[PDB]
Amino acid sequence: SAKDFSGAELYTLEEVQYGKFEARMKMAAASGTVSSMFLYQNGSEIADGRPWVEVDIEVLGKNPGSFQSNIITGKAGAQKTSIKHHAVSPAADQAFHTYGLEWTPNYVRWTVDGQEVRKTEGGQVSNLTGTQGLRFNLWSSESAAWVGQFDESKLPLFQFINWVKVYKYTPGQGEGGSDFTLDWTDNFDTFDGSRWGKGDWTFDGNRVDLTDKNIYSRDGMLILALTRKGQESFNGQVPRD
Ligand SMILES: [Ca+2]
Ligand SMILES: [Cs+]
Repeated sequence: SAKDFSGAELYTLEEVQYGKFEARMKMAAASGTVSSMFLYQNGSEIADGRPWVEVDIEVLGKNPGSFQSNIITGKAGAQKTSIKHHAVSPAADQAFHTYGLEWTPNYVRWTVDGQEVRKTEGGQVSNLTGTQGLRFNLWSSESAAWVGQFDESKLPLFQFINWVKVYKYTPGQGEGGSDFTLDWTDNFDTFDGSRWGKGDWTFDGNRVDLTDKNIYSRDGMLILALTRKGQESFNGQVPRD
């Protein structure tokens, strides 16, 4: 509650089991920063039992021309991971891109602008038990070894989310016999608190406090902000998509 910088974490109030998730966005990048789009079983992090369930897309500000895919299963203190690296062109902070995650009982699939960059079948996928919510966050890590020196002269930084679409898993049903049917679309003309929640917390390793001030709708785009506390409001024009 006392750090000098603020960041963001947006999360769907409801979690689901299987589905397709798409977010049209332009990311923020700078040495030290981290932003991800990820499926997440809330409570996975609580040492008291329960498996860890998570699927990530993560962009490290020091190299916006690339991102990592990952599946984390197991349980805190014995989690299995599968970090892979992928290229993005143009760099995630120079243009809008459609990032997609697909999760069925048999495979997890990652896509950018509707093109596949990874598909995992079986294995860890089998241990993605229960539900997961859809999350997006923007922060800075203290581990310079992982994210790079924290380039403070670069703040304020802003990520822009134009829209999100969430589809249900309907094996065979859906266009061209695909496995998903559109459930809902959020074009972000407003922050819909009946659908989304904003984090208000932090952790050891996070140079920033995630606060509800760092997420807000502006000109038809959702904005996630990384800035000095009190400086969360964007000035200037929203990038066009
Ligand atoms: Ca929009
Ligand atoms: Cs600046």
